[PDB]
Amino acid sequence: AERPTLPIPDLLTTDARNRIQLTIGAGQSTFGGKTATTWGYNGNLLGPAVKLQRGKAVTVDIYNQLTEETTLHWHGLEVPGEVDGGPQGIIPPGGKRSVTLNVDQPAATCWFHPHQHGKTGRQVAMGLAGLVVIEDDEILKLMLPKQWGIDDVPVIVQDKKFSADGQIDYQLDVMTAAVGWFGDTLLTNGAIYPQHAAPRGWLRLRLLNGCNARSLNFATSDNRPLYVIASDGGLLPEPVKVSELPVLMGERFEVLVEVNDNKPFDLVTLPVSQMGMAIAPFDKPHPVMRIQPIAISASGALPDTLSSLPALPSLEGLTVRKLQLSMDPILDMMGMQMLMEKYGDQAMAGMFDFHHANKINGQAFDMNKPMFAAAKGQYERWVISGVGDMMLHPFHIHGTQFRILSENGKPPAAHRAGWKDTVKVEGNVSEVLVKFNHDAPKEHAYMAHCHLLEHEDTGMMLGFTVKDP
Repeated sequence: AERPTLPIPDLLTTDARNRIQLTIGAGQSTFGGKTATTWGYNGNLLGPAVKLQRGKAVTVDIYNQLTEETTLHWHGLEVPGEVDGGPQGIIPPGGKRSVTLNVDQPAATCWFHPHQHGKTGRQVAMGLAGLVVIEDDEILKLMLPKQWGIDDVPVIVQDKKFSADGQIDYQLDVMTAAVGWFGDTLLTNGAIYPQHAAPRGWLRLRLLNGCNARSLNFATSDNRPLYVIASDGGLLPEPVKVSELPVLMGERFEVLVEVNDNKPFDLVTLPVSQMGMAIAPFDKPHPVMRIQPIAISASGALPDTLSSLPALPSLEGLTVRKLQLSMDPILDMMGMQMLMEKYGDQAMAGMFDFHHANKINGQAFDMNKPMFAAAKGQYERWVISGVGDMMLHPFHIHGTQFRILSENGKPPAAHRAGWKDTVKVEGNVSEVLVKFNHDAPKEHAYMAHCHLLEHEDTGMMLGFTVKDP
């Protein structure tokens, strides 16, 4: 009858021993009345919100209760490579690995997910993702909405496709290696079109695009504005009012939205210009969740000023690193053909071993050979080109929060000008200003890769190390 309520990830903080336990395991979820095998952190699906504090360290004990290897990448955390959880962070099935997270970065919503070599897309599709809520001394002074699960709410948005038996229907084949794995069912914290009761006043949504390959574009059903207050790596200097908010795979934004009177409204996602992603029902605005106003306590506010953003340093004398993304023309031809044959023209609306056909600087990912050594504690200019390549590539660099200088041909939109760990590359060139505060040796290198997961799984990744020059 009624919509399910929005599931709220548990806020998970350290214990008296300053430890946090994460169990990775297989269970069961229900989607549209049909049960499915799913994977989760501390549960059947998705995961908790690990809560960290700047200036404090926590030890996370990770128990892998799957029957296959996995890793745990702390997406957005400025931590050394040894705990970064790239493909070299193997956790054996039935085994346990512990990492120390010594947090030293501004308040932010980050997240965590597998980075198993060649299998990251499958493991995310099966259910593995969690959140990270970093707080500091600055953000709690602001009196933003702060009641977790009431007026401060995480919103993890993901698509899946299921086979007739109800099971998740994941495949890494020549089509998905080209355009990505995408589905026809939209999930919001694991539920289909849930409702969230929100007190009158301001509602804070921590948005995460957790799709393998689908880009999203958030808006409200009645075109009330969203006020962006934070990006991947934390607060903007001041709120940025937008009518729609595109969000790439793996990106987070925090928005405030007004909840007035008592009329419900929807958070929705608007059709995107991305290949494969405008097939019905995604050819039209698609609801994400229903917001239901209520009359309980809430004192959160939208501040005029949020934080201070340092100036972009001088580009003069900085090391420039060039990263050329590419796809084997045969993969582009064959994958495109299969997409068009199956879905037809709508797959372009609004516009052979494939396992190593996606590449950076002419090379599919080689775990034994980091491509370069970056300087610790020094700004570098990284130039990432998708010239000659049709596809969307949200490009993620581990171990940093960087500043976008140029995004795919233009300066970043204001709400994208702050701290980011992902930058858009699509048929043009992006430039980012990056600094690495922590070491990563050859045996636990940082990754830089496309976050369209099927591209990463088929080669579009490089490792790099960081050491004091």
